[PDB]
Amino acid sequence: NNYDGDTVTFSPTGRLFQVEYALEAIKQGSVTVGLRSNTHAVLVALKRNADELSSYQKKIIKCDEHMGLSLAGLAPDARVLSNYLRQQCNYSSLVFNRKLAVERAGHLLCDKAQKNTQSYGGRPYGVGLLIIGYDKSGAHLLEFQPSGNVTELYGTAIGARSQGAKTYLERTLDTFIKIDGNPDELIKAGVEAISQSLRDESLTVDNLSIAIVGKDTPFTIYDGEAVAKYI
Amino acid sequence: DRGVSTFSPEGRLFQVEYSLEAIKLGSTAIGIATKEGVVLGVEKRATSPLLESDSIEKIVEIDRHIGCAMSGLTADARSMIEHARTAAVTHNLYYDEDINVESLTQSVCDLALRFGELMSRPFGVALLIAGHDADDGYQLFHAEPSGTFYRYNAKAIGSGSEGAQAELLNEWHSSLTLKEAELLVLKILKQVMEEKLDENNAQLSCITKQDGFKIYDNEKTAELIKELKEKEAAE
Amino acid sequence: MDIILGIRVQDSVILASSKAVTRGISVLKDSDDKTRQLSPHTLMSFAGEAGDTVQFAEYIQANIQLYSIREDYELSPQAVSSFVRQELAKSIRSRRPYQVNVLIGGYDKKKNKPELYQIDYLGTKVELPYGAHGYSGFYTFSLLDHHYRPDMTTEEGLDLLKLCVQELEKRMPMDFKGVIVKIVDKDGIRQVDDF
Amino acid sequence: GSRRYDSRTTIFSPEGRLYQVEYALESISHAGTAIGIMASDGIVLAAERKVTSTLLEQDTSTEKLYKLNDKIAVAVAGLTADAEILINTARIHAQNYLKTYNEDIPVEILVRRLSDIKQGYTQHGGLRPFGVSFIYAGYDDRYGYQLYTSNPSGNYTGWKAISVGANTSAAQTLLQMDYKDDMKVDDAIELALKTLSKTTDSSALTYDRLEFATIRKGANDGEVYQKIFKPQEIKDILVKTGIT
Amino acid sequence: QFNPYGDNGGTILGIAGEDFAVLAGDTRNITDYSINSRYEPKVFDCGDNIVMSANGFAADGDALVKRFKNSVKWYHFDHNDKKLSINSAARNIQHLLYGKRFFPYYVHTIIAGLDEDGKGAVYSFDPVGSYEREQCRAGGAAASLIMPFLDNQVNFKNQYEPGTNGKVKKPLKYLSVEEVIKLVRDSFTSATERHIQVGDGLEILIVTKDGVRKEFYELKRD
Amino acid sequence: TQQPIVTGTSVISMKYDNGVIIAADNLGSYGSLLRFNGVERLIPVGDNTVVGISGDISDMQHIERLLKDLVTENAYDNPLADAEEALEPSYIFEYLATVMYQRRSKMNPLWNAIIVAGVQSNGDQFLRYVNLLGVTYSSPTLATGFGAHMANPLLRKVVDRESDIPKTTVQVAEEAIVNAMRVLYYRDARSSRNFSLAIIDKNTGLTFKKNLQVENMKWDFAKDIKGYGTQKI
Amino acid sequence: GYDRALSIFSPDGHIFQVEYALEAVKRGTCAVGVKGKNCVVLGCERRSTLKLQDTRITPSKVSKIDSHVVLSFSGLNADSRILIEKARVEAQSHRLTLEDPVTVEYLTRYVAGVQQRYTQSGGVRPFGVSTLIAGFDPRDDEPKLYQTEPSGIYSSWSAQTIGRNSKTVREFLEKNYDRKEPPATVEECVKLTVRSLLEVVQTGAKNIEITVVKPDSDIVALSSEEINQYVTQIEQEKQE
Amino acid sequence: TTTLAFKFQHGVIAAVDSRASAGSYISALRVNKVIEINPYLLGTMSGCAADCQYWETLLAKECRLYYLRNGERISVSAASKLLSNMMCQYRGMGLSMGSMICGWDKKGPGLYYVDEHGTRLSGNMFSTGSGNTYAYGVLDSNYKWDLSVEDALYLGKRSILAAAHRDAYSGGSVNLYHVTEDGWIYHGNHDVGELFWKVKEEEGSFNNVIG
Ligand SMILES: *[C@@]([C])([C][O])[C@](*)(=O)[C]([C]C1=[C][C]=[C][C]=[C]1)[N]C(=O)[C]([C]C1=[C][N]C2=C1[C]=[C][C]=[C]2)[N]C(=O)[C]([C])[N]C(=O)C1=C([C])C2=C([C]1)[C]=[C][C]=[C]2
Ligand SMILES: [Mg+2]
Repeated sequence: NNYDGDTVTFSPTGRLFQVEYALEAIKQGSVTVGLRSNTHAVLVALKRNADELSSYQKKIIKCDEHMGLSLAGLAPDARVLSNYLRQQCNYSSLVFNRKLAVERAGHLLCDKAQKNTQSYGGRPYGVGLLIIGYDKSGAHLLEFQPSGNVTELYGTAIGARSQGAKTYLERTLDTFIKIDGNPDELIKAGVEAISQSLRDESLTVDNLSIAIVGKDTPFTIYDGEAVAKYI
Repeated sequence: DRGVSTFSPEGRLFQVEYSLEAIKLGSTAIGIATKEGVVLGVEKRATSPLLESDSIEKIVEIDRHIGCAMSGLTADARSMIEHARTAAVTHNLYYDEDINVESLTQSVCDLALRFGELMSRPFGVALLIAGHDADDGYQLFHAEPSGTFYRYNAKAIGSGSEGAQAELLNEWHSSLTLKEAELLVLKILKQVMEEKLDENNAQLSCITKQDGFKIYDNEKTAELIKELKEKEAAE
Repeated sequence: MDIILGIRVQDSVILASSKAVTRGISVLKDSDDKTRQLSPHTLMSFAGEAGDTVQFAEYIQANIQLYSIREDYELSPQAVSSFVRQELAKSIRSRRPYQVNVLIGGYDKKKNKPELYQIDYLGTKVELPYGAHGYSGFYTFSLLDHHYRPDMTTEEGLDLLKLCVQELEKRMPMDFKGVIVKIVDKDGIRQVDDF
Repeated sequence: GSRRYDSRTTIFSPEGRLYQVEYALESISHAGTAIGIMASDGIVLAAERKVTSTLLEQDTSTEKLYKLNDKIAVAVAGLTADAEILINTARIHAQNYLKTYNEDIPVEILVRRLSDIKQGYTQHGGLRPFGVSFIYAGYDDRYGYQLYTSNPSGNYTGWKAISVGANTSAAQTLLQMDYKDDMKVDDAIELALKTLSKTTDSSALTYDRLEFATIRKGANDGEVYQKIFKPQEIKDILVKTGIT
Repeated sequence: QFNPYGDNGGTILGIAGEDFAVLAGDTRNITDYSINSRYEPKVFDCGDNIVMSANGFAADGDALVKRFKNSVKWYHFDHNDKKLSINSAARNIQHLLYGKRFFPYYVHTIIAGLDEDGKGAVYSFDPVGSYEREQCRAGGAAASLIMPFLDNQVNFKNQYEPGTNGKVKKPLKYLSVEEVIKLVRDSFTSATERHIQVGDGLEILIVTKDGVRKEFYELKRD
Repeated sequence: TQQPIVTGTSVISMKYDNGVIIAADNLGSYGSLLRFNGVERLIPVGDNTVVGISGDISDMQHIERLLKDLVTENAYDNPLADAEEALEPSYIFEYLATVMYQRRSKMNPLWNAIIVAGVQSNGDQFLRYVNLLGVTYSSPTLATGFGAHMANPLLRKVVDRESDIPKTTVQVAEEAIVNAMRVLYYRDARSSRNFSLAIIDKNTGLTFKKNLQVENMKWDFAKDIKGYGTQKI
Repeated sequence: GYDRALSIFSPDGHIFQVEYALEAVKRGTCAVGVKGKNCVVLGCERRSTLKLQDTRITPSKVSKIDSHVVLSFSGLNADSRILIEKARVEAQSHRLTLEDPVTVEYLTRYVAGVQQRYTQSGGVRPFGVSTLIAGFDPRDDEPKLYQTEPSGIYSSWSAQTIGRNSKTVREFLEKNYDRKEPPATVEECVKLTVRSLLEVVQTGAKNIEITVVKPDSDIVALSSEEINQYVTQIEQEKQE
Repeated sequence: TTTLAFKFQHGVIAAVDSRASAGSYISALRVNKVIEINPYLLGTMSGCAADCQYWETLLAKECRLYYLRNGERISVSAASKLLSNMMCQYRGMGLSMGSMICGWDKKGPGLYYVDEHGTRLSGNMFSTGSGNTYAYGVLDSNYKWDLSVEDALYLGKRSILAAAHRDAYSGGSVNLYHVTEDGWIYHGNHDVGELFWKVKEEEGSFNNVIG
């Protein structure tokens, strides 16, 4: 109200409204689902178009051979944050000959977003990210919020109508975690999960975007006729 | 007052949303992509008859294989064009090749959100970036001041945009020729323009693999306008 | 470059400047004009290290032309020479000094007098009836000391200048490929095409 | 953050005026009147000190008339402290020019420089403008005797006779009436004092409430002399012209 | 006084075929009269069917290769996984080298691959970035020993057709990969005999449309 | 640009079937003066890596602190700091190699020659060299300074190529290293009798041996040597 | 430094500071530009509220940027000096780096770029100035006349006017100026320029300034008497 | 190197050799010492190869941007000045670059000599490199404005040959260009070994050499 003019101002109840408004931009964004087993980790994203003449906005971005994310909210902010991850993954490789741990990647994102929530002049990031990766401690899935909060999960979903997919994953928890050494079945579970967030529209060939990473599988994105198999 | 980079309660940047309103007041620009080329056309909209209309430059060359049309506060586009031309030629310096249309667009869109309290405000102009490369063929992009860019088969921006976009919805198909696209841009421009369309108050251009980016002469466009009138009177 | 001469007579200033330009052991050009017009009634000849000479001259030219447009007025030869001196004095204590020696020949329209200023690369300015840079003065100043009068005509100034060039051509080891001669008077700057 | 407290000194009104410049001019209108009159053989500068005291040391005091160099002087109307900042800058510019070209600075060039500094404070920096209006009296060998004025907007103009400060509307009308082109310095001195005597808000115009100066070619042969009048000399010229 | 440069010896060799290319180099690493390693890889697969070697001062060579590999990674990120052509890589490497024009990478660099028409390509650089496409190039310590042999046996220089006596040249018939590998192995065996910094091992990287293949051969260890 | 003041001499090392061995004497020389006799130049990092350093001691102590700080930093927000995400020999080396090459590129080098010996997560032996120029190389045997000239020839008789590594036991490898250290004591004027030796094995882990001495020395033949040519008495 | 964003978008998509800068131009004295077949003329209003002015030394309304290009303006006088200076510096900078004088189009594009920069830079306000830039390109006999404004947009004009009551004089020019046949001579071009100002000026005495620019750096300013003769001839024809 | 370039009735001829050296060692038999900046602009190269390639390739970037901004090709005079200005920034830093900027623009054919000192000279004939003295000998005694395209091309070719023969650091092959108002025209790569013997027989020159 009077305390939402900038990010440097707490409300009387200890709330940061600019951060909450940035969180609102994520809810307006298209749905994206993340889930993992012990061997693989999968991203599934519903892409959004402007109209029938327009292309479908890309949702998934590769950060390294072993790491990448899906976005929901302001796409340019995801480009900045993913670029930062690309640099950090790369700094780890060039200096330490070491693949960046997914947990450490989350810590770096948290700290980057935080600086924008405590200083005058700037603004919070207006995007949520789902980071997947395979490192020395196996498969991982992270959820990033622009408040700074990063959370490691078995599965999750962000964007509009994401609650439906999140409930499905909460039921299926015991099943999809056990899908080891079977990429296609893990993707099926992700496609079935994101389907719980659909209304009116259904999953078409240029609508669906899928990404996977695993034990002997580099981070690869599947679009177009490559995902027709899963429709 | 209030921050320039402030979020609204709905999760939108006030200034970006306000710049979009400025773009709605601008003159109409249309782009249509085909397998034979991409056509770019604009409404000039001279404020007075004494204004020499040929000096109105709302279609611009970025590289031999990339063209650009603008709508909104057109003065803001000059620095964007300068950056685009520099990026395009710099990539040719570093890699001895043409730059991808998407990559060029992405370079332009990176400037968009570099504002705060860097420039003091977002750009008040939208761009239609059309071009060709060997990887993805003929392409048309719509670059906004939000930093977002969508690829389009056909797109209209400016004051008559939603009316033109609805018309482009029905008319566009994947087997359009270049000649058919040219007439289609002229047709829709004539529909949304206040004044009567002619070769002096409307301009055409295209990008083909063979000849590259070309702005059309007033004599060449005049014939296409005459060809349009006759085919509309044919039924 | 090599030789630049100057002489102030009754009603004009005459500047003579060699035409040669040498790279390595080869004379690349024998028609080079080592001069720039700073204003309609002010001419500057130059000589020094390769590249620096033209860059400095053009930089001075630009500054005087900027002054002329801003004030709609031509600076006096004295004012221009003082501006040039300060730039060279500023330059000598720079990281990389501009190694350029100049003569400034100008006709002051206010006083109705010709004026010749000699300035070396250190910023050493002197007003003279006749001047030179480098070794040129070693050969020519004895002739000028003998023959020079202040009431000389332009034609007598050119004849005394021809004698100076002949002496240079006789006793200098280097071939400087003759000189381009220019005259600065009340009517402006003109080149003597036959010398 | 800090934005909350920013007055925004460098913005246009809806009518296309600069708020702070307009308000600075309002300040200046309450300052003691200064008058400049240009004649064929010299320039007069006359100015009124503001409500003085008997205990003010006048002979060592200077609030109105300042020397920029040997050829150029100024009369001040507004904040004296602001004026001294600008005066010292102008004094430096004149010396920079003299060092560079070995010639005294032309009057207009000095005036343009000071006016450009004032302009900058209205377009950028977010600072308040200088609440000062100058009358420049000077001489050079291009245009001869010259009068100029500058104000907080940074706009300057040339004049034959001009006033700044209080009651300029009334003062300008009186000058416009009695001024003639073939006028001489001794006549201009009289006009300046007579104008002040009629426009002044004080009961009577006396020597202790005035600062006076002339720029004359009345120096031995082709050269220019600046004369800042002393208290006794202002008293004598007041008797001579028949005001006291 | 500190000398930032050193000399790690070695020699490299690139040959372009009709539809293939080879880049070879010995595996010996040295300082002065001592051997650091008998097997220290010097030729690298940089991705996108490109192989590269920067020979001279190893520290500078490793830095350059590391940076170029990094340039390839970022080319993919920035330009939608587009394949970096051999001509585009060459120009990129020019700028890497000239960026240190006043404190040079002390290496002679060579890259090999296939051009956009599928033909074999070799590019050769100097330490400050000057480059060009070539058919044949030896670089490093024994470069002066090997290059004339290649002028003779690859481009048939000073070779004429018998009977004509110097009137008709030997025609420039193309070489197979089997024939090229022979000339490479004989080039290094010869260089190993007469150059003290050459020896221990030979590693060859062959580039075809099918990918990058490696072949290793022993050399004299004295 | 500097000059080295207090210096340590050779560091020597080799691979064997199940791991790596590294050794270096305990001397800190001040030119020809044998100034400091209790200097440790092998520095363990965790339980899988030993960094051996020769050259300028002040720069060695600086590097020692960088490694100590590296271990601290790795543990931050790292629940697997003593397991999967522990520091590997390859990580430690690449870090040092990056630092060395950066410092030489600023014309202000760490005046050292460094050998990183260790065993990786997968059991693989790690042995790589780096120095003040940023030059790096790997070999079945590695040695710095005088060790390169005198130790390597002896160690290469045991492991001449890669295929000799599985055939070499820890007893044979340690024996060769200890003999090499004796030879260096005979012939290097900036060496000491006292040295340290470290073994990193994939089965038995890190064994760090301090206060070792060169023994079984041959000097008796000196008594017979008289004069420099013609002298008999 | 002072970084405050003064020029910003409003909800309806307007930048008020740029629009209020146009209001400052509306207040300024009228300036007019007319290009003939072989010349361009720049007319300027002088408000007669200021008498006792020294016209010798008072800043003239038309300013030479180079020997072949001129610039007149309407709006804040102090602001115009900053643009003029920058323009003059760029003109010499172009001659120095490219060895050709600026084209009129290039100079316009630069001045317009400066104005634009001051609409999206922090801590600065827009120039309250619109300019008319006229001249002839080097070795070209085609007349050039351009207009700029605070927003930074520019365009070429057959004839144009700016400043107070510019709406009226533009109305006059739109009906009087024929494109198919422009003022063939200097006289016809000046006459049309004076006529256009006489719709607005008041008295035709010292209130009208005229500057004629011809090809090959031939620029001259008309005197009071020369202009007064045009004023006399126009009204004598009007009495009919 | 040896390079040359001269103006004549029918445009400008540009001729260069193709050798590259590293001490006494001939490091390259066939390097391209001419750059095709645009269809109407050429640049010759002499000095440090890297410097020549980097700065003239950068000149082409800057000349292309000129066309995009102005919608017109850059003049030879302006192009030469941009290059000479690049040299003045790295003034004294140790660059080594000697070049001729050849082309055709609105003033007709143009030719400018530019070197690392920031020197910029206009003229009808130039020759740079270790063998420029040999080339100048032939050029000066045979040059005319009234040369035919065929005779001019041969003069440039023969002049390089003269230098390739005597200068130890010049040779390999000759690259010819002819600049017209429709653009430059490449006139091939000519091996000096073969050209020498051919010229010897047909011309009767090089009598002292045995063949
Ligand atoms: C003469 C042929 C040499 O005297 C001419 O000046 C050439 C010009 C030239 C221009 C472009 C490309 C190649 C050559 N110059 C050289 O050959 C220079 C001469 C030179 C050596 N050191 C030096 C020189 C000049 C000035 C200062 C110092 N040669 C080089 O620059 C050397 C370093 N070039 C190479 O070694 C190159 C190699 C190897 C190589 C090149 C150049 C190009 C392509 C592949 C390989
Ligand atoms: Mg050998």
